[PDB]
Amino acid sequence: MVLDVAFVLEGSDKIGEADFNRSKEFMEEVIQRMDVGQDSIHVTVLQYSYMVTVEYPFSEAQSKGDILQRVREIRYQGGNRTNTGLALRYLSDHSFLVSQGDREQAPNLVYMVTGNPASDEIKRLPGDIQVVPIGVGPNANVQELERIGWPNAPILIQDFETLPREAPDLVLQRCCS
Ligand SMILES: *[C@@H]1O[C@H](CO)[C@@H](O[C@@H]2O[C@H](CO)[C@@H](O)[C@H](O)[C@H]2NC(C)=O)[C@H](O)[C@H]1NC(C)=O
Ligand SMILES: *[C@@H]1O[C@H](CO)[C@@H](O)[C@H](O)[C@H]1NC(C)=O
Repeated sequence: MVLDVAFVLEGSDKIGEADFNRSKEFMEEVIQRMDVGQDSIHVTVLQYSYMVTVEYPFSEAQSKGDILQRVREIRYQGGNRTNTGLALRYLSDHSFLVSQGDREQAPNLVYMVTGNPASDEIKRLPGDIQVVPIGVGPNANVQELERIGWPNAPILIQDFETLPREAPDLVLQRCCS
């Protein structure tokens, strides 16, 4: 199938390295079971806190092996803010502009792993980008996530320790069933 999928991982100080690693584990589980390929599913990975880091761009080779190795090598960046709005803005202003021609009509999906309320202003993405917020732990701002996600309901997960257990299947069921 043809999809553009963005994973957005919060990697602030409030998340911490241990929990960030669990976010990476979650994401690896998803990507491993996705039909990733140059003509099929494309994946981008962002990490964000104060700034946004592009960990794997849409415009590099869309090979599962390459992406997974890069994912394993991602280093927790830390940061004193959770600039979720900035991460979303990057997707609309950069990431989802990569697909061109026929592929421009493919669905755009965003899977975002956050555990804290946004530090900045959140603006809604264009209608052609579907966002599924994954709020992890008790400090996720449910109302904010519901606002970003609409019409998609956010997936609210107990904590980061449990995130890699079942949440990958919830994600795969929404994207790729
Ligand atoms: C999160 O993952 C990173 C990298 O995957 C871990 O960093 C490793 O830490 C061990 C500690 O025994 C070192 O021996 C390695 O050199 C590190 N590897 C890399 C690639 O940096 C880190 O320990 C993990 N952190 C937590 C809190 O689980
Ligand atoms: C917050 O992070 C920014 C960017 O790294 C930095 O300039 C600033 O000094 C930090 N402030 C505090 C109080 O840690």
